[PDB]
Amino acid sequence: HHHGSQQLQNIIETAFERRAEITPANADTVTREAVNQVIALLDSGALRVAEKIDGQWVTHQWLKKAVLLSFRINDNQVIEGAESRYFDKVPMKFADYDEARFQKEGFRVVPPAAVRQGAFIARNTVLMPSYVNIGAYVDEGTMVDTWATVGSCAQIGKNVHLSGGVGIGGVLEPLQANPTIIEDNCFIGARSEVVEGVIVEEGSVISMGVYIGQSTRIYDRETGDIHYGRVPAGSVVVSGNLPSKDGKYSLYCAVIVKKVDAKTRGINELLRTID
Amino acid sequence: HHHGSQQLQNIIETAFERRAEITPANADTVTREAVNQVIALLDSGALRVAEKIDGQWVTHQWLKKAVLLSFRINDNQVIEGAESRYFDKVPMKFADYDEARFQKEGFRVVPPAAVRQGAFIARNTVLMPSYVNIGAYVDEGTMVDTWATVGSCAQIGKNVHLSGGVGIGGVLEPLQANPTIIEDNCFIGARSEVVEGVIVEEGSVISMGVYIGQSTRIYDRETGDIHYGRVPAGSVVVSGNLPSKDGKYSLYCAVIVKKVDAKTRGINELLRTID
Amino acid sequence: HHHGSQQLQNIIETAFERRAEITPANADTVTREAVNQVIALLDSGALRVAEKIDGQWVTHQWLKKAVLLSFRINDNQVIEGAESRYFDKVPMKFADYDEARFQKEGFRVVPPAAVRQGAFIARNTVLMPSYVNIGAYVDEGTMVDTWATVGSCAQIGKNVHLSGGVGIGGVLEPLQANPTIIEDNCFIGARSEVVEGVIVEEGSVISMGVYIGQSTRIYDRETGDIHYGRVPAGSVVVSGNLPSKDGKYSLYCAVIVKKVDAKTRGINELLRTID
Repeated sequence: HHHGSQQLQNIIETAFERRAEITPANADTVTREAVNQVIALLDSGALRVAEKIDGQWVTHQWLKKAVLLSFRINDNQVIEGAESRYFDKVPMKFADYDEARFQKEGFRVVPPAAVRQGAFIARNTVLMPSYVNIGAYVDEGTMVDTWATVGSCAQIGKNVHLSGGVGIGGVLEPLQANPTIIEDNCFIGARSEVVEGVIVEEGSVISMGVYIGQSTRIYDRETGDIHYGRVPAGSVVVSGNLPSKDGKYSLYCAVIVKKVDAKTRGINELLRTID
Repeated sequence: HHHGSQQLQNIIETAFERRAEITPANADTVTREAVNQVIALLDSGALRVAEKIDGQWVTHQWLKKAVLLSFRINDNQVIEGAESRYFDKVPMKFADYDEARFQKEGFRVVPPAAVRQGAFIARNTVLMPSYVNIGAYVDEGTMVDTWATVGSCAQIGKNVHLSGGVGIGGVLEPLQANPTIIEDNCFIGARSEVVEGVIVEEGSVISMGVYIGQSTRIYDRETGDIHYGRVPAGSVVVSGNLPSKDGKYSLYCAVIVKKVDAKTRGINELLRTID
Repeated sequence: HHHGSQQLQNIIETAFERRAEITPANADTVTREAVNQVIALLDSGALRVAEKIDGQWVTHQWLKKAVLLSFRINDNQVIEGAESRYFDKVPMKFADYDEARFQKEGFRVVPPAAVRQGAFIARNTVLMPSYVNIGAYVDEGTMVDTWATVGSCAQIGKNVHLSGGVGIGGVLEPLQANPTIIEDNCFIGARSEVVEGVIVEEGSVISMGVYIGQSTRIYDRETGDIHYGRVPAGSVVVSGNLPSKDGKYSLYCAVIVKKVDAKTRGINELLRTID
């Protein structure tokens, strides 16, 4: 009823500068209303924490500020479960969904999957029992498998498969840092973890038990080059080690063992053709 | 009231051939009834997706077809939670269980463990908070520990321990492929994953952080032989790597570090006696 | 109304010696009352399974005996969920908590996190969706992240971060063995597992995908020394491998790659400064 996107941004930015003095008791009506509207827009996918523009990933720090203010301005309250009881300050996404709205929005939520309000879930996606945190964006035709986690602000592309127990790391702070990004058509194998704003580019295949943050060496065995923070598009990636200079030990790394071209970006068939 | 096992099989097989034209709106009564009865039989353990015959694992593709048809013929509906709401087409196993039936069937379900209808849980097993998917068979005296997953169609033997965070991969497609099988008396260490129809034979001990699918080399260090798709009975298996030819890197594998005889198949004591 | 700590200990110890003959039907009133009071004291943090004295970890076997007797003396009962139903003998911690008590005790429980009664959660801690088992102690200012597990009897120190999917192994048996201990100010990276009474000392930083039980070699690369069962205070630990004598394969280990002094014990900054 009051604010468009630039207004929201300014209201959020101004409130964030003085956040030290904001409490759930004293937060003003305009700030609260603006924070509420931003969360609603994140929830619907109308706004998103990061987005790819001119084919590059841009991060909207102000949307992270809004999420952080939502924590500041809300008190924890008792949350009635059935067999369990909870105590938290972030509402759940589907509290007001009925059959018509679930049918309209076009995704499936398999119990006991849970999603916080402020996260967008696109049509044709399936949430097996899993967790999707505030600020996340999960695009169309994606599978989030059992005990997987989509962290705060994470951007999951279309036709992605997050296998069982896969975690995509949240990034609220630092404000300037891009969230963790899985681009379109990626497969992430079971028990893998991609964190700290690492970008896995389109059409990549990551096997089981692969852990990649900003400190993880991503070894291109064909060239000997080492990547950090980015899995180039079409990469097939498995766990490995690199030897020490003394030869007495080796340390964990990811290894790019195959590269698939744009015009072709079968999971088991790719992994078969190794060595 | 109508169909025995051969009839069910034919009804399922015939419906499956024409599945492209079957919707939740138009599915006929006989098909629906047959699909419902098959799910009930899978749920009770009276039928099972794979079984070991003349001491060999045989897969009943038609039971997978029935599970797949159950998805086709049922609409998603709103599923009321307490603090969360869901939207899915597969009912939960214990909806109609009372105290008498839980006492009769003889297992424990520790909250918030969840099991889909169409999965069999045998007596003396304990489900810590975990997930058991449709088509799975979990035999007697087994522990499914916290955040473990028993995937679709998976066969878990008697006296098995699935440690915390262990995933047993589902296999619905391809139809012909055996599901993931853990034979009797196996220990699977925390955070391990066994997928894609790999068979772990009786009395095996798999340590923590071991990931085995069809592409995973299982290195027998004693002989230099490489296994795929099968952990031979009595094997003690840990994570390792194999070196590249250039010596510049190594890649992930499982390693058989000890072999225990039939007449003897202590977990910490076995792992202690390494090197 | 009846028993202090030494009385409780004797009542528990005496009952434990004759536990073979104790059933939920025949358990006497005094034993039941004593077991109930011990669980209450564990729940409130007034008693704890292990504690550090004269700066050393001492284990109270009798508290484990009380937990074990609580299992013996209680029948499983139906536990009403909403969309799911359960069947177990251990009550949940927050059944009788209201807003005032949650505010007093000072922690947050994010749905669907679950905690069994008999576990202590200190103020300023956050339980993301996770599991905390009976007998555990979780001290102040700690984060238990999504799909993490704090096992039975585990002692988690102040200002600890248990990242996503981290498991801290339970230790009820053997009775004499210390539980798994994470000392104050430790960071444990995603998907890591610390089990079997391993002690991670103060100010340690464990990266992602690190698995440490009593059989895991902890390799100090600076000295060539191998540790078992203990991560010395201030250690920075990553996954690695050690080569075999034949050079044909390597096996999993943890590697201490950096050591931080007492007077200084940034996570990404530490891991950056490797090699």
